[PDB]
Amino acid sequence: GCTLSAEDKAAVERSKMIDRNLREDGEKAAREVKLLLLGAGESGKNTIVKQMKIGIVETHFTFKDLHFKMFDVGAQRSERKKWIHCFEGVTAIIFCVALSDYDLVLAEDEEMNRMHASMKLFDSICNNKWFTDTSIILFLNKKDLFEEKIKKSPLTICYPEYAGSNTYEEAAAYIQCQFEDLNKRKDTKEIYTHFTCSTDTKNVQFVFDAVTDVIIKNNLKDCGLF
Amino acid sequence: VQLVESGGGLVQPGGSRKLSCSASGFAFSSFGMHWVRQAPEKGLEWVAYISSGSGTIYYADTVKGRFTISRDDPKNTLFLQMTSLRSEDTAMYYCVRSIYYYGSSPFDFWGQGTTLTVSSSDIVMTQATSSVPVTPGESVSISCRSSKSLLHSNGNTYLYWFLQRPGQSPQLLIYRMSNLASGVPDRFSGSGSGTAFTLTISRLEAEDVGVYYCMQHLEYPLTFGAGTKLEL
Amino acid sequence: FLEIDKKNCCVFRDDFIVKVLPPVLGLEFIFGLLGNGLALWIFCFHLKSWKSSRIFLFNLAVADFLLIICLPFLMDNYVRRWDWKFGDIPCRLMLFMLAMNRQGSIIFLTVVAVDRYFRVVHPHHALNKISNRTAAIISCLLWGITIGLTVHLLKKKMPIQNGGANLCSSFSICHTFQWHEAMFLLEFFLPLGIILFCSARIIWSLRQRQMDRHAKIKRAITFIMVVAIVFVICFLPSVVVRIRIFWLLHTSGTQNCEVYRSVDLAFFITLSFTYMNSMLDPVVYYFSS
Amino acid sequence: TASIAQARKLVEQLKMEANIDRIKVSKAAADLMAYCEAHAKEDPLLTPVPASENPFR
Amino acid sequence: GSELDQLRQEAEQLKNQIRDARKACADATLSQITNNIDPVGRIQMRTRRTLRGHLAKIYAMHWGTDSRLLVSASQDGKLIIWDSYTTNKVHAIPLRSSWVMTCAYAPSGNYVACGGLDNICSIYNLKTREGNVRVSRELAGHTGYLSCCRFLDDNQIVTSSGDTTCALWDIETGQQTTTFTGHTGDVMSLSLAPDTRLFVSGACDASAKLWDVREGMCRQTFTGHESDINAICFFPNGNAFATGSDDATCRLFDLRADQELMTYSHDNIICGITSVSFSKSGRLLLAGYDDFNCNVWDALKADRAGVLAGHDNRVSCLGVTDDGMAVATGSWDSFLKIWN
Ligand SMILES: Cc1c(C(=O)N[C@H](C)COc2ccccc2)cnc2c(-c3ccc(C(C)C)cc3)cnn12
Ligand SMILES: CC(C)CCC[C@@H](C)[C@H]1CC[C@H]2[C@@H]3CC=C4C[C@@H](O)CC[C@]4(C)[C@H]3CC[C@]12C
Ligand SMILES: O=C(O)c1cccnc1
Repeated sequence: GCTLSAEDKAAVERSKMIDRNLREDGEKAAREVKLLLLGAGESGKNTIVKQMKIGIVETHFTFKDLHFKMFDVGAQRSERKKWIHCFEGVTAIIFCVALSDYDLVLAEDEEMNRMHASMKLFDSICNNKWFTDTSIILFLNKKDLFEEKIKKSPLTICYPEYAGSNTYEEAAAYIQCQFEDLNKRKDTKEIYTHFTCSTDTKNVQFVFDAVTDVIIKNNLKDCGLF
Repeated sequence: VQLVESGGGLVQPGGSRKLSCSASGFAFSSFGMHWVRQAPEKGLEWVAYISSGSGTIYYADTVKGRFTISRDDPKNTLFLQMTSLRSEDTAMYYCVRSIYYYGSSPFDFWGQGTTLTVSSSDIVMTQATSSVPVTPGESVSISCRSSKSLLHSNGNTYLYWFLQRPGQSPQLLIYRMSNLASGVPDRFSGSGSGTAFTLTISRLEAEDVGVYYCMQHLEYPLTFGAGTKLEL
Repeated sequence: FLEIDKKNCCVFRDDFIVKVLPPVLGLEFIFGLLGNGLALWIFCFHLKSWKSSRIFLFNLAVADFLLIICLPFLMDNYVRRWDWKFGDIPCRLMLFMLAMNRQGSIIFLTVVAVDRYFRVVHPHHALNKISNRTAAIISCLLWGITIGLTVHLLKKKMPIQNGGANLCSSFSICHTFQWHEAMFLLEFFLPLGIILFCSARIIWSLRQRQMDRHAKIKRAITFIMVVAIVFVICFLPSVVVRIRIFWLLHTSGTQNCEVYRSVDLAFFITLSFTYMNSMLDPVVYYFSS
Repeated sequence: TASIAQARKLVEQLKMEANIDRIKVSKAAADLMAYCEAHAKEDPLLTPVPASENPFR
Repeated sequence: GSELDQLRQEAEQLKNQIRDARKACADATLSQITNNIDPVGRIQMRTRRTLRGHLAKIYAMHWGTDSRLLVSASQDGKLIIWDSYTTNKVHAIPLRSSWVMTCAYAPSGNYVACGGLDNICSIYNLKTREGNVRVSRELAGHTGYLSCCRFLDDNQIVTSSGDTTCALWDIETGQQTTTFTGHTGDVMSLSLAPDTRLFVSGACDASAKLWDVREGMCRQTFTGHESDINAICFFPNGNAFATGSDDATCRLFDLRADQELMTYSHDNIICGITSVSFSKSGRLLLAGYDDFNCNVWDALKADRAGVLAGHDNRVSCLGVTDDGMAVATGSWDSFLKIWN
């Protein structure tokens, strides 16, 4: 405040006000949970958004006084390796997949079916170099129609190396095991699974529980105790 | 964009007053604000300044401790509170906005001001000229001289020129003796160095008659020059 | 043995302190010295994080390094049976540093155990995201309440004649009420009541949530019981003996000093446990985590 | 049947691209040298400016 | 079918003829001719200013044309205008889409531009009578993330998107005037000629193209890399440019002779470049690697002449003033640094 003139000491005050605003607006974006939502297209993403409803697509909701912001990127159709590192600090990845489509094969390639496509995409997004400490909340959808679809035609078509009694609760357990057997970290990553079919207030509670567990762990490793 | 002042009027010798200006059309919360007084048939002089954020307040040595500046930011209003009064306080008060960052132009919009009648070290900036008779169509020059150099180490020299037409409020013409304000014709120009500065008009219209003032802004208080008048 | 410094205090100089205290303090000095120097070096050169919870362990690593350098003078004090050759002024620092780095380690040994409690049972709170400029102010105030209750050890002509020698000791079996003794007991009974509550609720509320199936969070439950296990191993044995001193002073007045002849000796061994913390503090807080 | 249209577009682009004139590489290298040498006295970074007039000192 | 095969064969034989024509015009290399001149000494550059205040990863920056002001953009959701000489903040503009990837400063100082991963390019007006900065225009019409935007003049702007397309926009009306197509993969960067009549683009298909602003057609193509083209920039003479790939290699390409001039690479570098710039005299090529630090190359002998190692994370953006006074680098640790 000695060399400066009278029109160089108001610029400093202006800069200080700018700094105050930047710092005060950056304590609001660290008090909210950022979730990244992924799926296989017509795999229940829209209905899961509808159930817990209040380029890139945005959603914002609240439950038990905790601001969730949820990013959907299903309309991009770009090269995934050129923008996937933007979502590096997300709290969790919500992976919605329907298990009422094991028989229905993909339209593009008549040889293979949609469950295999979902498994490939899960393997690709679960072992990426940017997501080695990010948890995956896995939703299994449309289990109503699965009950009537399994009895008419078994799931051996989708899983040739299977041997079972072709019942609902087994088959669901086998599919859950098959999806969590794709994980290759096992020490810095945990997969949460859930069964849902147009049910209310259960999905949000499950998401809240998984988020609370992730937050507790991330807090425990900032003091070394973990 | 507009500012409207209100609060003036005849006052008793010993008393108080409160003048308020309402500013509509811009972002009042990021604009420093000055008051500027002008005596009847004298030059216009400076009073006080309050900054953005209401942090820094500057007064004149004539009114220090007798005037108070305040700012109601949510409702976009500026107040001046006048405590003790004497005969030499009668004037017209104007409220000027000014925003300071690298490359701005303080003293842009001058307001309109309210009358005020009361019953009954520093730089020296001089305009030895008193009046310049002149006919339209020819160039005119006006001179201003300081008491110490206005050129800082950084190279920016803080000389301001501006014009008051008869019956209106003044409007910035030139800032830092070289830069031209936004909304004035390129006929006007300014130059000089050190302590001697000159303003020039190339083509003279019949709308340029008025009075011209040169001011310095090196350090508070800001000292205004005298009145140099032009006739037709 | 009834001498008068300014009160009616028995003073004993037993021919047993020499054979036991010097070696014990030598081990508690040669190990805590580098044990805390290495920690205080890594905390300022090779650590580039400076979160709001590692500026609460730095204070604990500086409040126990200062109670290591102040040991050898008191070591010499015992090897010569309460003989001070270092004059007056050092005899008022070597009782102020010891009594201000021992209160100032229990304060930063309890802030960590409230930090963790908020980090576990109340996740996404407002206090788990404080800035490291409002976590250094609280450090500068905890360093200011440590000093304010300890400066009276500087405003007292400390060295007293013992007939033949000169003794430098803040602790002595006197008969008038003091503030150093109440502050000896209150620096234990309160932090215990905080640490036990916090370390029990962390363990319970990390267990009704079925979170204790991972192999890295079943390890973090041992190091929460260990921390509360080596706090009663260290600070308790020297509090029961002071309670015994209080009871012996109440039952019988300071009229026959022979009664104390044993207990006082015991105290100056039990108090020697307090300095062992500053030796094994960086091993259960910094390296084993 | 738009594959033939796309191929026609591509071959027309190739027709256009093969209708330019080229110079030897040595002339380009010489022009680079000339521009680098005739301006060596104007950039502070290459020839470090004295610390008495640079504004960032 | 038959027409498809015959036209593919025709394209292949055009490729062969063009390769023969390019080979026939090669007789000397840049190294052989430059073997005569003498090297510049090792360059020692010291961090003068440090610019702090961003709370997240910085993705782009641009220098003003007065070489005193600069603008920076980060995933924080803010766009900041600095003052290099004094380290002050002039303006701080909020954003609607926090997923920003570019920024640009107008060559007259009135407007700025921002955009990315939201399909929209926004034009902000800095000099208003109302005292603040407000969105002047909002251009939409792409179907992919914006990866570069450069002001052509005060009322035109050229953008490149992630749907294999560049586009020229008139800011007043708001509608595309010309559309440049021909790239196969995502287009990652573009750079403008000194006379603003041509520009070059570099895409994710390991090829670069020289467009034409007026007639709106491709003129010439440059291949040779093996991965993405993350950054590109013209030589100050306007008759060459430098490409920065993702396989830890930079190259110098020539316009008048469609050839590879010279390659910048070392065996100790296995990580790809993210930013490329020249020097006012065209003697130093500054390259921003993702091994946490920058590099300086003597751009006439292809030998390193200094290292600007002062950053804690990946280096993303880098730029040199209009008079060679300084050089500013930004990085993913949310810091900007000025070297002389
Ligand atoms: C006697 C005494 C003294 C004392 O110093 N006595 C002199 C040594 C001399 O000792 C005596 C003995 C008997 C008679 C006269 C003096 C200090 N503190 C206490 C306490 C106390 C107990 C707990 C707590 C809380 C748990 C944190 C606080 C204070 C209770 N008594 N008490
Ligand atoms: C992370 C934040 C919440 C930590 C705040 C610390 C507060 C809540 C607690 C932690 C431990 C406490 C201290 C523990 C022991 C003593 C010594 C005693 O003779 C006086 C009180 C005093 C000095 C306590 C004051 C309050 C205290 C400092
Ligand atoms: O720790 C103390 O304050 C102490 C230790 C021994 C003797 N006197 C005082």
